[PDB]
Amino acid sequence: SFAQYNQVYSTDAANFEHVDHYLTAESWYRPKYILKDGKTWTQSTEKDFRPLLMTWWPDQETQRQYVNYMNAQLGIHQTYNTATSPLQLNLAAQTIQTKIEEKITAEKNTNWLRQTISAFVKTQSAWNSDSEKPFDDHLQKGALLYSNNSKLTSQANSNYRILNRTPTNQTGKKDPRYTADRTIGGYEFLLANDVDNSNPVVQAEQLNWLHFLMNFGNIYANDPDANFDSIRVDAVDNVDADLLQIAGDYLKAAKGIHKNDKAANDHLSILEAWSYNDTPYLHDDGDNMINMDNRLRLSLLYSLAKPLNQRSGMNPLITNSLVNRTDDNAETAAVPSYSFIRAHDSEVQDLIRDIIKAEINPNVVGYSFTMEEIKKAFEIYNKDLLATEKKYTHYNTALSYALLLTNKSSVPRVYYGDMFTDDGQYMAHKTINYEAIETLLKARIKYVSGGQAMRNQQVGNSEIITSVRYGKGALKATDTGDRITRTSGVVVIEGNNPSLRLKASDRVVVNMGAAHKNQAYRPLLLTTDNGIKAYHSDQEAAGLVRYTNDRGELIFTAADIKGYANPQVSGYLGVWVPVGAAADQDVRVAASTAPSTDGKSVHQNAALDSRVMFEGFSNFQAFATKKEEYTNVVIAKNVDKFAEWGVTDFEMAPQYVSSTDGSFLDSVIQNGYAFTDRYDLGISKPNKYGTADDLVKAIKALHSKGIKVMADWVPDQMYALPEKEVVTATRVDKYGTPVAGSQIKNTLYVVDGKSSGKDQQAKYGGAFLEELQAKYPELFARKQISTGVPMDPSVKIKQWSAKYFNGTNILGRGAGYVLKDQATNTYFSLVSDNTFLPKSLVNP
Ligand SMILES: [Ca+2]
Repeated sequence: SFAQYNQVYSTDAANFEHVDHYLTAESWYRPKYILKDGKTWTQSTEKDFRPLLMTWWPDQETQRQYVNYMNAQLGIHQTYNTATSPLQLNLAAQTIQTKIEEKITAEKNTNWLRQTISAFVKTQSAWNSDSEKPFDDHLQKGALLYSNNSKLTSQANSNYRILNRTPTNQTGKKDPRYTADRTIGGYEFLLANDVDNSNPVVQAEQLNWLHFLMNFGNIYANDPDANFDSIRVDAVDNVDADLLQIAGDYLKAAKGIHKNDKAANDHLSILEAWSYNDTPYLHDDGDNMINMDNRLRLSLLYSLAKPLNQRSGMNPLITNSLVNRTDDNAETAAVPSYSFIRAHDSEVQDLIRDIIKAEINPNVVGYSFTMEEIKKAFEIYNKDLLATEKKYTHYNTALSYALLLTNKSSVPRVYYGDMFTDDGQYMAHKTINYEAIETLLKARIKYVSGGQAMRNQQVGNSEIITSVRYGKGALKATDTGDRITRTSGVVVIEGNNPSLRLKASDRVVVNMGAAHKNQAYRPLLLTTDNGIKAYHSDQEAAGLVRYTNDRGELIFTAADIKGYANPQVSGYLGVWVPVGAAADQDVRVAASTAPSTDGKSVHQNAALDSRVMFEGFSNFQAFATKKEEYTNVVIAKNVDKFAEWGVTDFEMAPQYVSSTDGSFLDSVIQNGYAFTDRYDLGISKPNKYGTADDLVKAIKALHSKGIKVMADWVPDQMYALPEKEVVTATRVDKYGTPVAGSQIKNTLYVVDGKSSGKDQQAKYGGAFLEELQAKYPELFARKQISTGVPMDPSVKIKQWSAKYFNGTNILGRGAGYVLKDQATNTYFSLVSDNTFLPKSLVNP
């Protein structure tokens, strides 16, 4: 009869390991007595906690499963089938308790018991991911949505959790103005703990953090020179779009970006917003930041980079873009944008997924790779980059960069991993395209200016495109300009088919513009049998001069243009520049301080086009071995290169210390997107890129060359929060819709949902709001679109908890982990006025 001894020492909450006054399958508790060393019933002390599952079970079948399991762990030989009597099971459990206590004494610890109990727990369906099925296509197989109104978990109640309020669906109804993306333009649950960005208190906290990032130097190091200048908005299509008005309002109120282009261009901030509706929405919102040109990205991808037999026609390079470049003669383009072909995730982690799925692990889930899978995949990927026939990696990267780097009316963004290997130490190894890219970047400072014309010509058995910049001061082909128009401008010629052959009578006649009659040109880049040859000066290309005729036309023939197939080129690339630019010729233009008057902040004119963004990291960089390999230490050492390349905006990796849970790629390669503490920029320990002091130094080094530095602002989610919390939860898909056939619907669930209360969030959270409301009261007077109300700065978030989150990815804890009385279907509880405990533990 152990029931008397094992009864609870008392009903005080302090006697149990509870979470918000609920018990869980893994809760331990203090009994009245302990069977010391298996032999002597002895009054417990405060240290004498033991698992609830040693003395209590939720039903007879769970007691059987516990006995059979613990017998196997403890070398007790008997197993019990379903016909076993209640008596046999109770005796067996008491025998088990006996052995447990001999073993606690012999081994001087209870950690072993912690481990066997937790392992037992995970064998039960009600306590593992089996009761969290069916799964759905969320990246981590499912989400849990926290209930707004629940008497069981009133501390996690909310009046908000307004979901899927993307730019397209900001008002809860698809916007009728934007029709190129017919969906609702994104979805609320992406990864990990999903932050409730419709909560006005959470919105003020995202503004606090934005302000922190943009005064990072002032706040952390007292150095007005180590501040981030601009931001990237991460995962726009997964958060409430009110944040876009908040960040734009902040840029305007704090930095004056709406006053003149000099101010806007010193703080040029971008969105990562993939819906086609996001660009026109951002334009109507005031061009307070710029978005990607996703159409053009797709055209470069399918016209140039795809496997030969999947490759489209070339005309989309001209017309399938935010800007039709057939004839782009505008002083200011209709909408600003940035343009890229690959980014740290886009067309990098997808290709690693393709490799693993095809050759290594065919059941890999989403991008939840292991480090071992990644390393094996890189063996296959790095070979493929060097081959002429590529199975998995991009073709024609140089052709894509020649268009990106000469196009008018978009800021190009160069991806770090197109110049340096995607894996390996920062900047330690150059790709085979590094030299072609660097030559384009340097020629771009010197030659790329004026209006643009693109032509598509069908020739021989295929087609080419030609792309011309007329030179600084000539927006149209008829403009004559002056001396510097004459020595600037560029022509790019491309084909995308290696069997391209011209007839003997074919000509590609290219109008260079009226500044360029009767003139010597020389090659910048030519395709060759094995690669691409780069010419770094007029002299280096001295045997290869050609001329324009009376009319300002260069004319090309079969002798110049044919299709090749080599590691760099599948098709054709030729680029020519006018002879005789001075060594330091620079055709870029600085922004004006004249006041803006069109109601837009950022303007796609010659000053914005003079800019180049560099996305300065790869997800798959190796981990540093020593101080000198840290990314931020290496950026500071090589700041001269970025300036030589004309980089004007350096997009650094998010700098938050990474969590290490491994539940998704970001927290396996620790890029900085999966983090527990938003304000921990290499402060508590190094991030992947160095210490907070290395970050300070890289930002100062970039500033000493006039280069602006972008903070990646990541409001969508947080990972691996250290403290447990009980919520009332429903299994939902990535939009928040309840999953059909699930067992978890308004049922209690223990999430990892609170931050420590003692980290950088606790020090800075809400710390600037008083100052922000004094200096910029207009930020706080907007009534935000999704909620209809202003931000609410009256509460500081020093500790995150479930009330500020929409939900979480499913955790594999099971539908029944919070314990219940099966007889009455009522949760056990330790709240003092309302205590409800297993009867056999309080009244044996
Ligand atoms: Ca979200």
